[PDB]
Amino acid sequence: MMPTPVILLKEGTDSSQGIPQLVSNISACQVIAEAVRTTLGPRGMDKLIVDGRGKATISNDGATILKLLDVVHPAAKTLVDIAKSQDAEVGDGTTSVTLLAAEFLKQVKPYVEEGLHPQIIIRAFRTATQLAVNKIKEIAVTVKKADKVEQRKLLEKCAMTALSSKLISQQKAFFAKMVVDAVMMLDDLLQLKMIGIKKVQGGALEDSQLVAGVAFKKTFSYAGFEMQPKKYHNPKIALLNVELELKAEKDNAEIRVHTVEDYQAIVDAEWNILYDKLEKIHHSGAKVVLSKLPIGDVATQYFADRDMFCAGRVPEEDLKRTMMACGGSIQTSVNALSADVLGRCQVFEETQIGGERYNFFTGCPKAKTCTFILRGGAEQFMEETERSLHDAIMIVRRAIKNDSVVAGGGAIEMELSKYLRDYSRTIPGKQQLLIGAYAKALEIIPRQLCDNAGFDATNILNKLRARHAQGGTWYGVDINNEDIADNFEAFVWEPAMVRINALTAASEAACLIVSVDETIKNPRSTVD
Amino acid sequence: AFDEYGRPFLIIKDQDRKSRLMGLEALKSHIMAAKAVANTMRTSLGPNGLDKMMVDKDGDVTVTNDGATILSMMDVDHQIAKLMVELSKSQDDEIGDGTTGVVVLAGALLEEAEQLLDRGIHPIRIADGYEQAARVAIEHLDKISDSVLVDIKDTEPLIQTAKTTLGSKVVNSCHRQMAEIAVNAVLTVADMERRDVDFELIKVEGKVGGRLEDTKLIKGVIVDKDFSHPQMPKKVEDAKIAILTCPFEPPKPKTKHKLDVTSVEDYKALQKYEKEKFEEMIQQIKETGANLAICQWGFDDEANHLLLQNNLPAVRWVGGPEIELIAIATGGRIVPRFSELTAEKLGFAGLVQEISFGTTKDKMLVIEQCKNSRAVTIFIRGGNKMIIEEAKRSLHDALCVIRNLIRDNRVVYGGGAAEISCALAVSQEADKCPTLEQYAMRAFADALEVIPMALSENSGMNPIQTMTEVRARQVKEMNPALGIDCLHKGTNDMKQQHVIETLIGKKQQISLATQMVRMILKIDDIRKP
Amino acid sequence: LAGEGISVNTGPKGVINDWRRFKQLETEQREEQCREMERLIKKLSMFLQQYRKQRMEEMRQQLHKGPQFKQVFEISSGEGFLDMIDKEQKSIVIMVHIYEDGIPGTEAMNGCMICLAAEYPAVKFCKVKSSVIGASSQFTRNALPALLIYKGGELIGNFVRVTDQLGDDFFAVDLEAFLQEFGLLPEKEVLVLTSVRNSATCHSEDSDLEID
Amino acid sequence: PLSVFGDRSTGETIRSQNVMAAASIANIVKSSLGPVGLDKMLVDDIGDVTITNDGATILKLLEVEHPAAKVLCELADLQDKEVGDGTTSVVIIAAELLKNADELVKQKIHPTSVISGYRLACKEAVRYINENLIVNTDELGRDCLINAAKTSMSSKIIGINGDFFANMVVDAVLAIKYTDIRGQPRYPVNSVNILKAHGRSQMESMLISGYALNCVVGSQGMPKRIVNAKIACLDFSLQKTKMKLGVQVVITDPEKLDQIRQRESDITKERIQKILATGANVILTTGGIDDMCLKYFVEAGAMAVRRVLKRDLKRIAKASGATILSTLANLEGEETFEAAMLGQAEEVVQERICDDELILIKNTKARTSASIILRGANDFMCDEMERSLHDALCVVKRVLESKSVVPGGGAVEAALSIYLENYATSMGSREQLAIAEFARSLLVIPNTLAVNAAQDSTDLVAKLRAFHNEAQVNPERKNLKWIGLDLSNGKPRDNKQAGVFEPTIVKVKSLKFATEAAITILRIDDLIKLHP
Amino acid sequence: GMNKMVINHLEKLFVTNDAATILRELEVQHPAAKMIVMASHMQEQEVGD
Amino acid sequence: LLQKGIHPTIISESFQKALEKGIEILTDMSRPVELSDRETLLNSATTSLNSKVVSQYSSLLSPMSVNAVMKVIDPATATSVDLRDIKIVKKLGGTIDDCELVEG
Ligand SMILES: Nc1ncnc2c1ncn2[C@@H]1O[C@H](COP(=O)(O)OP(=O)(O)O)[C@@H](O)[C@H]1O
Ligand SMILES: Nc1ncnc2c1ncn2[C@@H]1O[C@H](COP(=O)(O)OP(=O)(O)O)[C@@H](O)[C@H]1O
Ligand SMILES: Nc1ncnc2c1ncn2[C@@H]1O[C@H](COP(=O)(O)OP(=O)(O)O)[C@@H](O)[C@H]1O
Ligand SMILES: [Mg+2]
Ligand SMILES: [Mg+2]
Ligand SMILES: [Mg+2]
Repeated sequence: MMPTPVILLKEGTDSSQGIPQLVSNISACQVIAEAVRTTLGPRGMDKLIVDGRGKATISNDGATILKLLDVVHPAAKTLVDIAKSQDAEVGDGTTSVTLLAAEFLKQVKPYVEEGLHPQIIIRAFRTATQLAVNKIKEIAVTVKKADKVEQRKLLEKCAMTALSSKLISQQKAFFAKMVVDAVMMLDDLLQLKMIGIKKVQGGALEDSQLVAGVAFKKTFSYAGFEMQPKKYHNPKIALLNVELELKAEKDNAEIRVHTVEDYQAIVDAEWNILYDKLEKIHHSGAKVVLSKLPIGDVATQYFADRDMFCAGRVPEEDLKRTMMACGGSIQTSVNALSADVLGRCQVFEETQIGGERYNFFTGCPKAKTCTFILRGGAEQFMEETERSLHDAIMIVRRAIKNDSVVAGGGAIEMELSKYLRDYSRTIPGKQQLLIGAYAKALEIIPRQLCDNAGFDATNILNKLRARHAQGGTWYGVDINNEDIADNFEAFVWEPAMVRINALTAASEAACLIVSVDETIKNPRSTVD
Repeated sequence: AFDEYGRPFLIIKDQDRKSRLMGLEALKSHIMAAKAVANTMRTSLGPNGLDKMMVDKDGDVTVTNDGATILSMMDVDHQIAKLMVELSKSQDDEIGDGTTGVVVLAGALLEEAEQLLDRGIHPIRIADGYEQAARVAIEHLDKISDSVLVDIKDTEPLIQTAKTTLGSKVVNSCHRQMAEIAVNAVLTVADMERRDVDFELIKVEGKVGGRLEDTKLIKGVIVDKDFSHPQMPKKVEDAKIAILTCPFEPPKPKTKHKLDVTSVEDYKALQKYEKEKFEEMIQQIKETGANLAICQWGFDDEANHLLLQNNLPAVRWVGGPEIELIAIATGGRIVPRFSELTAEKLGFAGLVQEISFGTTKDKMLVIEQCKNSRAVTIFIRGGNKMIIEEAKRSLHDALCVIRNLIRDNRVVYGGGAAEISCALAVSQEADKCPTLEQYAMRAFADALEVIPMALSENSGMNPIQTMTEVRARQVKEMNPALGIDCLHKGTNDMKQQHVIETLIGKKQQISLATQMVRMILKIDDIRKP
Repeated sequence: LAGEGISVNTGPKGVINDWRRFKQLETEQREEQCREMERLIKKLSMFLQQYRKQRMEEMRQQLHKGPQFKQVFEISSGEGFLDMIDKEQKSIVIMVHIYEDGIPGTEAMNGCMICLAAEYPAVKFCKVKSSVIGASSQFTRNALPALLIYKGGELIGNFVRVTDQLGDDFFAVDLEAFLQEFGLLPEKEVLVLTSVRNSATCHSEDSDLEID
Repeated sequence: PLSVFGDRSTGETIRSQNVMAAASIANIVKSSLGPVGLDKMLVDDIGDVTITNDGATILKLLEVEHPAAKVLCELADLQDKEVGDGTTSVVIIAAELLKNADELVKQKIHPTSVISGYRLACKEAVRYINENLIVNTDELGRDCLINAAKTSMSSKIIGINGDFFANMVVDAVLAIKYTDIRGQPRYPVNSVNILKAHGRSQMESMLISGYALNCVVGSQGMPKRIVNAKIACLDFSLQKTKMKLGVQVVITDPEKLDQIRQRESDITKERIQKILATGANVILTTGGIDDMCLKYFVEAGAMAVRRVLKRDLKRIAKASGATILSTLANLEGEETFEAAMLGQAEEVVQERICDDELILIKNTKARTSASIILRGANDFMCDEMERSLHDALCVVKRVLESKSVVPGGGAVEAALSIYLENYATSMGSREQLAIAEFARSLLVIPNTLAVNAAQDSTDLVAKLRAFHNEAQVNPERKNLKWIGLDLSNGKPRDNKQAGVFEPTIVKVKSLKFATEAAITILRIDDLIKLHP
Repeated sequence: GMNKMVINHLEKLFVTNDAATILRELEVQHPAAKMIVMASHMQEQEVGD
Repeated sequence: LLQKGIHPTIISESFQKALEKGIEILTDMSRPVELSDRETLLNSATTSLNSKVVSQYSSLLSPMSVNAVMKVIDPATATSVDLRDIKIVKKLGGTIDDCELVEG
């Protein structure tokens, strides 16, 4: 190195090039994977992360843990990105993608150390991934019966498998049944915004309930609200986007009068405007009034005198859910409140749940919505319950899209490894080593399962390999029995697209990391 | 690490200042912190429990026995301590009583789980065993529960339950009186068809001075305000109250309004209009036959003097919730303007009086003797504000217990009898299960047995000997009501001693403690900055 | 306010870690600072004679050596000063110079130290910045040129304000004579220049024998 | 809870840290292995420059903090001390062994099983080397020594000039040959005085059939060349006789002070006259000689050399037959110096070597000695030549002492890897994994050799492994055990017929040392670093 | 060609083998290299490859 | 035990009783041994070395230790062994397989 009186790049620029840079990238990826290794399988463990402000997040989802990890290593951020991608496209497998990518990089590290050209590794990864995806699509088990009970059972089993790694795994059957019930009453888009999730502190997990309708929290009642009845047996719900209170007619409106008679007339006109709106609401026959905009004390007292229920400042999402449940239409104007735009539910009732008041709309026969009311002993408990239910909901939605499943517990990946090794045995030999390394790396998930469970991973892997070699596709890891078992007959089912996306994303991440040869870091401006 | 090639190795932003606990050492640290919190809490358990005296960041002092309040005001930094605080608060919101038992039970569970882990058992297996034992204990509690009558015709079981709840608090000097007023407050305002008890209709508020025995239940509303004009009478009988939310001022449009005076005639007309509006509003109020007028937004001198002149006592600036409570109690509607005021919208009250409080110049208005007042208020007196706050939270605990009785009318006998019986059932069940979860179930039973031990320790008796004797008696004679004689009454049968606890409270305690212990056992890494 | 007798008892033994954490850093701090107390404060507060041989002394002092002439060692930090000063033995004589850039007198005596180290191999001439040494700013005004001499942990040379005693243009002869007449510079020895080097090592004693 | 003033690392963290440190130490010198390896060069804080290729020297110069890295550095130092060659290969093998063993441990394989597997693999590798891969040097002749020296000097600053440097090394080693009791020939290397001097090119390096002193005559008066040298070796100074500490001179009669002062130097005069009267021509002393004695030697036309190094004087006395004298005292209590203790040489001169002079004692009688004068471009180059020359001398000594050599270029490593991979299946259940990992880690040497030449390492190592597997599986093609690596063309080559040898002791000692170092590091699973 | 990970002054990560993008994300300071980079950018604008 | 409300003096006496009973049990389980039986001494040495890094070298070190002890004491009429009579010399170099039992 020479001073070079006028330097080429900006002062402080840091560069790294060659094999050591790639080896460091692989090591960083391994470090990232080590942070979520233990959160895989029924015997997984939660992770607690504290931010700068001091709020603690307890989670088992790999994507959440990686997001909470403020990773700044350019090669390591690829694992976080692919975890986010798997969460977005599928919703489950965020740990598997990271483990697979890191294991791929670790397996090809010795070949990189001896100066193997990266493009050969990239081509081998592409070929192996294409073959694995084709094999998964070929051997995935699907039933062409279109039976309602059979598909319900399949969705329930998939949800149970997707839930048997979280803190709600003890009540996994109960939660899976509720999740399947909630998903099956969505119409065609399966929008997540159409499934409300309410968390109420205090109560056992089994106290959580699914509302065949809509339910939301009480919203800042005014004076005179306590005189309103809180139960109806055939109410008509008026869904409104209207501010029902005295106020200026317009922001730019100005009133100019020169007679006290005109003054009194103006005051009476304002009062008559509000009372005309209220009379139009009353004559519509509705007994429950819901408004996005605030509802004043005058309107609250008016509705109390007429024995009605009013609730202003209802959020947009809750109003839309109520529309989809009762079956009305949000009206920004009360001038045409026909019976067509009035929601209808069997029973409306306000009750107390864990020291809070919740308005309940139940008995809707044509509802297209739900509302999960989750009970727990802590805020993070409820947050993790919501995360687990979200994973289950995404899994059930994907299974609704297509009923193509493979046995979990590492059985699918053991079969893929066997097939890939058999394929690699019949090629020249430069790609054979790399494809064999890919197949060997595919074994990480059952090994990680055994390690988390406390098994001896070597014996379990040997037994699985011997079984798959002699036939038997769906033999995975029996966690309870300390042994192996046919996981398909044990109903350890997952959608095939989960593993397909996991393999695709892991392969793409590995190829992207391997392709990079030089890292350049410009100095950061505005050091402050 | 800094790479094997010596090149810089940065992964996590500011990883030098961050810390990480890995594996079983982190779990041991969590268990020890939770044990410390639980052992701090366990001294305030039972009738002989001692109160903690908390000081906030501003120097304000709170002498209290409520576990939830103590943990809420405790300034902790450990995450597991925050989890304990949240668990106690959750038990408070869901039930309102037993916020101290949950913390002690969770601490005992984690303490047993520590020595279970030391022997090489995966924490997930411990959590599964705890869940199984909790299911067994809950089923046993359902089996051994007993039902009580919750009718207004006879309130003895309710009074006994409220007395049991209030025994541990400082208001035990006025024990039966506080229990009776809490029971009457709950029963007066409640929907008899097993529906909710709206706590917003119970106005609990206290004033310093007097004696704690002077705390009373008013079947009406007590208002901080007083009569606007000092020369109006302080006593109104058979009052026909007119609740109004419109200030006794000339009307004013909400819209931006300009009134233009262009001549002397206009000025005279405006002055006459103001005078006539005042007189008209007063005459409109008087035309309904009302005796008392209650306003929310105050009024000016002219309205005040016309109200005085027409023998109309009035009160101004009454709060919105106070207006609602008065309207509910007096059976009268809330009228937004005078033109809509009619005789049918008037409330009724047998007595409206102004209350003095010694040499303090402060006056308070009481409305009572209503016809069928659906709203009640509790007026607490004390020798200092600290005992007043403690009485407030103790009465809240009693109200919550009676509310739970309203929701479900099944009770179990406290004093450790329920916990001892549950431990016996869990131990009996564990003898039949495969030995792998047997250790976890036995540890759960041992943790369940900490409540009677803590009760005996607080009462001065030897814990192990008393607990063993009571358990042996429970096994010998099949009486699951035998507990720890904390008050030294000379007997162990809590069914005879009338120590009664709601079944819902015990079930919530067991469930919440089990779930929190499971969550703590499932955490293995921490990444504090 | 009562209970003056506290007997903090368990407290200090339960907080040994953090107190010792402060104590080790404080120990480093005052060890470094006391290593320079013995110089600071009290110094600043406080025709053969025609040198015919001086010219020829310069003349054969010009011939430094064969392989270049090296330079004077520079101390980077006070911790570096301490960890280079506590090492070696008593027999090693160390002269240290405090300096700043631009001020008069530094360059001349710096070259003097360079040539002295060239022709006094035994001594360990070195120089340190005033900012690095962290001395009192009173030194930073009025005590920069200080021919400081150390010998195995204790002072053997007590020379500050060398500009007054030598001048500004003083050469190697002047400072060398001034140092030797105080009995500080070790006696010189006749040293010759070999080819380059001979002694690779002397560790194994398998040399020779002629057993029958 | 522990309340220990320090930092503690436990479990996989400390194992990963140790593997990282070992890998860093390996990667430091991994680029300086094999003929295509390139020398490094180090600059100290003061500014000293050291261009070197020896792994032991590089690791000695570096300042290291991590204890495992210190372990590998001391392992390299031990290999240098006890063998003299292979100081880089041992470090690389040890680090690769540690890495593979830790990879096994991470798979929940207990460290004790891995250690036992490594022990068995090392024992069987040594046995297989001693039984199959050794070549006797009896039938190869001097060409075996020449080829071993050339192989040792490859990858060094004197690699290309090996055709001449190997001849010089072999001649120097054969010159200092001696036999001791039990009739075992011995070659005391480090008795060959290595002298450096910049100047002419490498090819002008001179091998002295005698001894070379980096000293000159004490005075310009004495002659600088004596034909029939009679060397007298003394271990005492020739100065004015000052009386001992316990003796004090007190004068009460002034008439005797002059006699005392005269005798004070007449004693030394008489000693020198006794030494000279026997016919001595060259006088070497470890002590000093002052001007009077120098003049005494000048007048007699002899040579006087002062401050002669003790080891140099011992070597000269042993070679020329002279005897070291601490004092001129005999068994009769008087001062005598017989002629029987005079050394002899055929010529003693003071040659001029690049504006500097040194004394050459040429053609000593009664014993043949040797010395080497290295001429280079500058001091750094001469130092590197000296280090490489010492490595070659040690290699030749090992070859001449133990008459077994093995093919180079990674042939031994590939053969051992194949044999151990085959043999692991016949031992234990979990030790077989450790033995297989030992075999795999043994392949780091050919991989590094291929990588340093920018050749396709994978294909070359695959071809080598295929050749050795075919050799071991076919009993009629045993001649393929000698297939090594030809780095010039990047192809496998029969190294035995290509003259690429090295002592078997190098491989055996390197394997044992690396295995024991890896075992030592592998035992650690917890670190307590007490704060200073 | 091998992709290059480039981190600009705003910690926005670019990985690509496009020469124009790499030069754009590099804080080039030598003005002669600046002229060559500008020529490369002009080629990118005129043609695209 | 203390959490149950047991004074930390009954615990000490109970521990003393348990210690006495355990000493009796251990003495009951014991088996007599004579110094003339080399196999038991070798087995004890090997068991002692099983847990150390020199376990792989136990086949060499165990007879070394047994011989070292037996050569510094009289097998009959000896109630103690003075380990100061067995000098250990540490020399760097070689391997643990090069350990020796020089009798001078
Ligand atoms: N009952 C079970 N038995 C064996 N393996 C299971 C079981 N349930 C889930 N798994 C495994 O757990 C893995 C998923 O773990 P989880 O952490 O829930 O999601 P992710 O795929 O993001 O890791 C799947 O690969 C599946 O094979
Ligand atoms: N009179 C009594 N005799 C025996 N035990 C009692 C009596 N009163 C209360 N207890 C017991 O004291 C325990 C603590 O009750 P308390 O302090 O009121 O609330 P918490 O359960 O939140 O601590 C209860 O479990 C109850 O069984
Ligand atoms: N001419 C050659 N052809 C092929 N291989 C060689 C040749 N010379 C040396 N080697 C091999 O190169 C390896 C590296 O030796 P080297 O690194 O010089 O020794 P050291 O390890 O002591 O530095 C040796 O194991 C040797 O087998
Ligand atoms: Mg999952
Ligand atoms: Mg209580
Ligand atoms: Mg070599």
